[PDB]
Amino acid sequence: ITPVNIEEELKSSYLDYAMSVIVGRALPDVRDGLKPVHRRVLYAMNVLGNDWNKAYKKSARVVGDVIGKYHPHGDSAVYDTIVRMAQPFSLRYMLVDGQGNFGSIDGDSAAAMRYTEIRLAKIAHELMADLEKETVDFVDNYDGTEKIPDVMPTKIPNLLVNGSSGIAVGMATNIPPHNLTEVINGCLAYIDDEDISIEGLMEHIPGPDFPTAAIINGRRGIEEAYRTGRGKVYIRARAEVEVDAKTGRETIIVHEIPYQVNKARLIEKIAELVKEKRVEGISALRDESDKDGMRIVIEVKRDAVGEVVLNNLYSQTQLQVSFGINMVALHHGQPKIMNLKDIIAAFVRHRREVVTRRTIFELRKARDRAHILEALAVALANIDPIIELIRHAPTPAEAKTALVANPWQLGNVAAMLERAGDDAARPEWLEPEFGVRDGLYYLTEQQAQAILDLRLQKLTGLEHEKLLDEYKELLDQIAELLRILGSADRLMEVIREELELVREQFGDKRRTEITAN
Amino acid sequence: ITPVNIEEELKSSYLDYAMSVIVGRALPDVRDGLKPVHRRVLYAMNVLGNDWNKAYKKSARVVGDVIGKYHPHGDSAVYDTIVRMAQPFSLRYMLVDGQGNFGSIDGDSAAAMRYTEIRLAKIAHELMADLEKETVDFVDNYDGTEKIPDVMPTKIPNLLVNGSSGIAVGMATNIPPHNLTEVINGCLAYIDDEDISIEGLMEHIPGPDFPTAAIINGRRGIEEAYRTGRGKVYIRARAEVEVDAKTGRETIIVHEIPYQVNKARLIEKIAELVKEKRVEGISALRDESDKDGMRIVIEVKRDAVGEVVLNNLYSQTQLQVSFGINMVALHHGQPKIMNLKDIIAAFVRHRREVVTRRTIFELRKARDRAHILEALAVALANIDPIIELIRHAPTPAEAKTALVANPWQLGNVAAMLERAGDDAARPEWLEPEFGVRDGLYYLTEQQAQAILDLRLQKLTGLEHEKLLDEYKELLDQIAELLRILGSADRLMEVIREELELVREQFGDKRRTEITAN
Amino acid sequence: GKLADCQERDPALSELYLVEGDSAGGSAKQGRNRKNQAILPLKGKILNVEKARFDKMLSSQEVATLITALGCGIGRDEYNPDKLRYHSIIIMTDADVDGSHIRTLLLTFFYRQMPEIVERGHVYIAQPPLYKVKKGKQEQYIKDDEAMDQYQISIALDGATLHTNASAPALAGEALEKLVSEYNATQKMINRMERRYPKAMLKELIYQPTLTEADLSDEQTVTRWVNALVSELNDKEQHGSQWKFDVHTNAEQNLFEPIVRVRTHGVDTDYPLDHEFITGGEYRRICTLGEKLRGLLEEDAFIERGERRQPVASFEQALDWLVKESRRGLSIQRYKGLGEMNPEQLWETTMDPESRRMLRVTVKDAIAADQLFTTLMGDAVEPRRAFIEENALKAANIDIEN
Amino acid sequence: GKLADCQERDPALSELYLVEGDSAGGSAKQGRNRKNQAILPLKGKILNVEKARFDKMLSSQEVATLITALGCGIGRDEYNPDKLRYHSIIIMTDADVDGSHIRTLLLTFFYRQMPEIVERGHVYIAQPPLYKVKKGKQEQYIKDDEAMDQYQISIALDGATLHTNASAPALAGEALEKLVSEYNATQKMINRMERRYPKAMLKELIYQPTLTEADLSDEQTVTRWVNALVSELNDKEQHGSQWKFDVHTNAEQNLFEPIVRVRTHGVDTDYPLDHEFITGGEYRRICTLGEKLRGLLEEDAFIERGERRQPVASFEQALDWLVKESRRGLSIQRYKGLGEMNPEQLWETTMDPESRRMLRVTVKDAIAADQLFTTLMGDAVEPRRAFIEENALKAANIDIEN
DNA sequence: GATTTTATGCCTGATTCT
DNA sequence: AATCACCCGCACAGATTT
DNA sequence: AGAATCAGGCATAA
DNA sequence: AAATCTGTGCGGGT
Ligand SMILES: CC(C)Oc1c(NC(=O)c2ccc(NC(=O)[C@H](Cc3c[nH]nn3)NC(=O)c3ccc(NC(=O)c4ccc(C#N)cc4)cn3)cn2)ccc(C(=O)Nc2ccc(C(=O)O)cc2)c1O
Ligand SMILES: [Mg+2]
Ligand SMILES: [Mg+2]
Repeated sequence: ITPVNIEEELKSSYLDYAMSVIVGRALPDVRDGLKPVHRRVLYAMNVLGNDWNKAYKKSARVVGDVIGKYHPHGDSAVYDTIVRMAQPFSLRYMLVDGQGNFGSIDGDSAAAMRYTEIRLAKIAHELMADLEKETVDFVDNYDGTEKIPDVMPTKIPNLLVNGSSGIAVGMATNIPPHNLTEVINGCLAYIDDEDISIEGLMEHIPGPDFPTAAIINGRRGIEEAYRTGRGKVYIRARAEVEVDAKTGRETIIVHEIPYQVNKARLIEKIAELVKEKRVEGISALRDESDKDGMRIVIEVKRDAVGEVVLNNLYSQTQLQVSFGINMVALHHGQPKIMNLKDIIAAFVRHRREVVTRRTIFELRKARDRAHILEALAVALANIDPIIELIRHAPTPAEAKTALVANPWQLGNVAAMLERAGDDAARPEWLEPEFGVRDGLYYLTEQQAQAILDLRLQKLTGLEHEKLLDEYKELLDQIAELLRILGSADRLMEVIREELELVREQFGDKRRTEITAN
Repeated sequence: ITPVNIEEELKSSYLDYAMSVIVGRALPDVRDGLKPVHRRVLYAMNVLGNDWNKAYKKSARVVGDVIGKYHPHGDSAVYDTIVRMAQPFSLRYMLVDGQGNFGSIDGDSAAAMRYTEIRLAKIAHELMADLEKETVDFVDNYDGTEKIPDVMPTKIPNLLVNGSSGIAVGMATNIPPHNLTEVINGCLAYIDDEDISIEGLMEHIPGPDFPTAAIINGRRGIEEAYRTGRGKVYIRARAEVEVDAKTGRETIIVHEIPYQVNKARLIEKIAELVKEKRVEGISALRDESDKDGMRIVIEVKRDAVGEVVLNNLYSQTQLQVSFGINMVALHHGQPKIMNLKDIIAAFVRHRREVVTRRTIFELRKARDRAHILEALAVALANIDPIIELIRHAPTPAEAKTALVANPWQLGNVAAMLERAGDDAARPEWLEPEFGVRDGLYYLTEQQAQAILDLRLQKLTGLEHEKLLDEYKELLDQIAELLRILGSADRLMEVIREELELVREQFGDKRRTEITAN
Repeated sequence: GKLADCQERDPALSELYLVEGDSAGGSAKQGRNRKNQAILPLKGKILNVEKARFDKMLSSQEVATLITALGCGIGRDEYNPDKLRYHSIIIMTDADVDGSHIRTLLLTFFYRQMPEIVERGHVYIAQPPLYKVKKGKQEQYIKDDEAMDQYQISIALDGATLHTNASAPALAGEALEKLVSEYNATQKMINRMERRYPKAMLKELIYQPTLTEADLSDEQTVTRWVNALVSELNDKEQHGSQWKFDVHTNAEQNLFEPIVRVRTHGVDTDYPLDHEFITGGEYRRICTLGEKLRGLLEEDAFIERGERRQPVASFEQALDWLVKESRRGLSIQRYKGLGEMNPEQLWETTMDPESRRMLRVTVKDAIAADQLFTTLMGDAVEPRRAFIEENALKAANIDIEN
Repeated sequence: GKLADCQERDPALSELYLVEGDSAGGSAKQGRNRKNQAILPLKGKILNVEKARFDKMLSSQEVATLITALGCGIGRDEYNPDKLRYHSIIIMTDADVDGSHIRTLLLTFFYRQMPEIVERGHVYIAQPPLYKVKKGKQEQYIKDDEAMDQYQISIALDGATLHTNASAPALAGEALEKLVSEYNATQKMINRMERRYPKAMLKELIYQPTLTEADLSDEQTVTRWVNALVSELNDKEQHGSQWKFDVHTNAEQNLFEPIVRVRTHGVDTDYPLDHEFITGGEYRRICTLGEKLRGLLEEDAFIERGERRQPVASFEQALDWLVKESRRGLSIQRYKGLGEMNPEQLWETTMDPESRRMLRVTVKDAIAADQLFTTLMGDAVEPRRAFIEENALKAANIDIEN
């Protein structure tokens, strides 16, 4: 037993909880716009080899793997997170391809884990591109047994296109979806000029674009949101009044509803309103949506005008909603309020870093392969002494030592060995003792071991020439990689080409319409 | 709206259900005494490589794999089946080594799939011995995508050793456990003489042997059950009366209980019986069973007699139970009532078939390997002409055709072939055109391809001698395999040696004691 | 409690469904015409009223809920079929053995407790699909295994597949289709006689010439016939078994039989092609197919699949190649149960009035049905065992094979 | 109501436990001392009485059950702390952030509704362990990460570890242990300030000598130090880094502006060093440690490890090898929560009266506690945001350098 | 992570009819 | 086989008191 | 007084 | 008749 003040305990405990929640659950990372749970689920699915053109897997398998290996929390949260990513009416671009009963726009329900199946989507492989080439940092899991990426090497601007929504202790975040083609055009515009103003950026990005294709009634909140990071917009449904003459009948047909609105609750609320005499002029209400489109039919009395009741419905029920844009994201492990230009700059810097690291890795691999091929080509030109030495030796170790002991004359292949750019095709870790010396070649241990593993099939002409062709190709590849690493302008051209390819592959049309008041 | 008679629908549906339950759910197979669920669970565990000397695995993983791949049924049944096999007080010889909470004799229940762990036992690997040598037939699973064994190549008499219990439509089966050494001695006695009567077999197999080590009362029921296949036996608990002089008051101590009896229910039933004055002379009841062993203490009244009160407990309480032996099993895909001799004969026939198939597979593999070794030795004998011809080869196909269309000199290796003559090692499918004809070897297509895949590392002396050693030992192996199939007595000698080895490895002592009335 | 009622009040346009499993019921509740359709999920197996007593039947919850939902009474002097809600009733159980068992239990309950309901024809049985096939654009549902086989056969011979014998003939459809159907029928006939004779013996007889027992008599040509058969069997043997022949002249027509030693290490005494086998119609149709299945293929031949070509030397090889090539861009899904289907699929397969398919239950005879119900569902083990044994594999040996 | 009361009725020797979750509650019920201990599991997070109205408090099931179990009244004119039950109360929540949040909620409830109970000292907080260590025979439990680090450091230098530098010196215990502890303290000091500078620069400055500001001059003295540092940094790289430098003068002192670049075309453009950095005490202690940490190893050097001799340089690798040797026969387990612990472990770790460890809650000041509770648990977001931001990592960036 | 009551056959003990 | 009953921040009707 | 009837337990499946 | 008060839902966690 030892006394302790209540104030210190309360302060320390609550500060620990708040700091854990702020940077552990709620806010997303600016570079890729994914919470830790999304990243862990995607990595777990990637490791199992659950690609987009293979058979499905049960949700229980993925959930159990994630819980056991990476994510030490309950299963209901993980399963709900998985279910949310597979709904066409929640994300602009779905990241999981599901099969089963994943729910509908009415907010009905979702089947349990043992009655559904999932796999990765085609676009989801773009986020995890070049993951194996040492392009991102890995960190330990909760028990120092596994490794998880610190951030995905994303190629899609996920944060803007898919949006986000989260609640933390003392702050929150809410960002709506956008259109991919517009964002890519904005990024290309920014790359050409870093001093672009917000007005210039808004020419390529008029505004949000929800999955449900509602109507945005206003244009003043979008500018404020993109200029300061906080704003407010209004989303209105799509409806019209059609008259069939005869007895002057009027009927209201509703096609498209706002974002994040349940149809069943809307219908029940309208029924309750007309029942309690709070809205006059409505006769009957019906739903007729089946597999082809959304249609809600409202009949009005013969002694009323459709426009007044329609405006009353807009003002009273949930057909018109308000959406408060509030952008908060993690920059370097701290929350921060951002605007469009900061997000674009962060994405561009992330891409530059990823491309540079990938280039370095590829250069290293190419140099190692060329180093091995040089030894094989040099060995192939001295067949008779090599076979005599191997036959005379009693043991492979003695043959290896005998091969390493003496230098070997280059022969007729000296034309191409000296044609390289001095030390361009030479590994950095190799000592100056070995390599192409003055008129003779010196072998290492690994080169001798590689020579001992050569097959008799390589003595043919075609196999002999293929090695020389591969070496010649590798020289050009190394030269190209060095040129890419040299200047700072080739990197921008590569980034532009990648962005253009992504835009061509995954582009689509706009849905939401924007009009003035 | 086609019509259908009620009688036809009822008949077809009920007959289909009855046949499926009879031949797929309840009765075991006579050859290995495993229901389909047990076989599928063991096969699924074997495929994952969950051996008996490796790390444990979660129960949920194995259960999910079994459900998804082979067994199209629920999770609770499979998990209960796995749990029952890991309990030391349910099976005589456990088939699954478990870690966690798998219940207790008192009446507790095991934990969920999420917390327990399991792996294969040492004895279980004997049931699946020589599974990969084409010893048993395979059949398709429900969706025609996987293969499952039709019956395991068991090496243990599992049916008699572990017993069985099952309820089918129109019939049921119930067989108690036995001791391994006694059953193996009976099998050897049957092998020595095939006309042994039931009385001769009962010399080596006195009777059942339960895991709980109770007492068996009577001897007529066991003999009747073995002779005909139906019988009844009495299982009595082990208890004693002890007195320490001094006060002159004795107490009843119970150490053991019958098979399939709960301790808590027995104690509560005794308490209820003594509450209602239905048993006289009992003062106090206590249970001191913990860790060290089982002990139930009953302190009698001062004027009571230990024998009189003790005899009433057997008559009223559940310290004595009746077990009904009824042997039913599948012989050739139909139910039948068996006795001891039929089971032993079926096991012996199964062993003979398995050994024959294994020998055939081994002989084929040995001949196929020797065929390639001959070509490699011949090629190494004449290495210099071979490389000289290969060097002028435009492509590998031309080299292969040149090698095929030319005889080669045997050289100094021909003497070895004098030991390999008599067409003993030639493959059956090989034609008489190839091979040695007049002291000049003729190569085939596959032999030439194997020659082209020769590494320089094998040009050393040690590698050259290793091939000759391999060929020399393969000749002796082929000779032994031929001699095994050339006679019938050698098969029985091999079977006897295997049974003796199994008895030595997995022998144990007897538990239950048999006494007359 | 666990009953989604409909809005229609007139008891002549409503319907009731008895879905198996809670997940299937929950899925079906979403995908239904809410105006005049009701749902009533069943958690699992229900009480058997044939063996149970009246008090226990009233004590249970599932049967009590069903009785309350139907609206009629129970027992004599209270039962009144006129006061019936949900004039149309559909079962719609799973497509496995447990589904059939639950269907039999429900039929027993309805027949024993409410005979008039079954007699008037207010009971229906649904037929949900089993397979789903997609080929990029076409998508369809297939029931059971027979229709899947027919669909596979039709897809195999869907365009192209112009078989070439020597240079470039063209069977072109109907002839090839008839040949394939005959071959499949003969293989199906052969598959149902594996117990009596080996598969290889039946397989080899089709290619060899007809025995011609009419002109055989005692010319001793049967010896060469059986010798050639044994040599052909042993030529491509790959299981270690050996074959021999035995002949004799017990009658005017010489008799012969093969002896086979197989992997089991036991030797069968004979598999005689006796008088019955040669006179049987099975061998006659085998020879009829073999007459068209002789060495028709010449030295050069191939199968002309669409924008593809491959040389072949056997009919089975051509069939296998065509089947494998037809399964390139074909995707297949198999439903393990009703819980694997989303509400739209259930609606368009079983609950849509304009595209669903059902069976109506009717009674032909009363005494026979009563006897069958008493025999099967009664609490007498021995009559049920005898009935099951009578219709066992002993009665399955149908000699028609057609 | 999930309350397993004890046998003792005297309200001066009873105890009550408020366990988190259901599995932990079951384990505690299994492993408790039934004589004078009671259990009361909590399913999840409970009502926040600071924000909730008085009427809603009595409606909630969890707080109502807690109030009924305690036995005292609630609200003015009915609260009566004299008629108390369970004079000792223990919280015993999980060892993660959710456990701390639940602890704060329970403390808020107890302080707001029953101040006298907290004042008299009837509220205790348990402290279950986190790590378990086994070494064959010597096994134990370890609480918190700092204790684990201390245990690992002690085991690393548990006997032996005689560092032979040149011919035969011997630190012999205390010297080596003190040096290692001071090095670890300096490493922690570097880690807390790791954000503002690269790791390589701070790790290399310790090996360099003092800045020597006395002989500093605009030319021929300022450049040599920075050039030597850059040369020492450049030849030890594995990520393609590059270090460049420049210096300037402002009529007061000669300031350095070193620059570094790695895997980026951008450049920070400044890592300035001036009089402020050298005047700081962090550099003073770094130089103090580096005076001892020099190239003392000669051509021959080794450590006299038990049945091991590893003659190498770069003493960091020697420390890593020593840590590897220590962990050769060591096993460590990390409990995920109270559910993992079996009943015996729970009994002997926190519930044993003669081996448990707990904390007693007391109040120092009243107004400060009330203001803190209102600021944190109140329904005003701006003061809470300001308080969280004020005590963020900026407050943790303490420039005491000691 | 904790949440119902049925089918199928053979044996027992306890209670209920004649 | 999905449901229990709360914590965190933000915006907006319908309902009480000034 | 002795047949007849009614519960509960056991192991794989909804 | 202007100003407080009182609920509901969005998405990751016991
Ligand atoms: C079975 C499945 C779930 O998962 C697996 C598992 N499982 C695990 O590996 C596992 C999962 C969780 C734990 N957890 C813990 O040990 C800790 C201990 C503890 C104690 N205290 N704190 N923590 N518990 C928790 O973290 C925790 C979290 C949340 C909790 N409560 C709530 O949220 C909650 C509370 C209150 C209310 C209210 N009002 C509501 C909610 C409580 N506890 C350990 N192991 C394993 C394998 C599989 C698998 O591979 N299956 C599979 C493969 C292939 C196939 C095929 O062929 O199709 C099919 C299937 C699987 O699916
Ligand atoms: Mg099923
Ligand atoms: Mg926890």
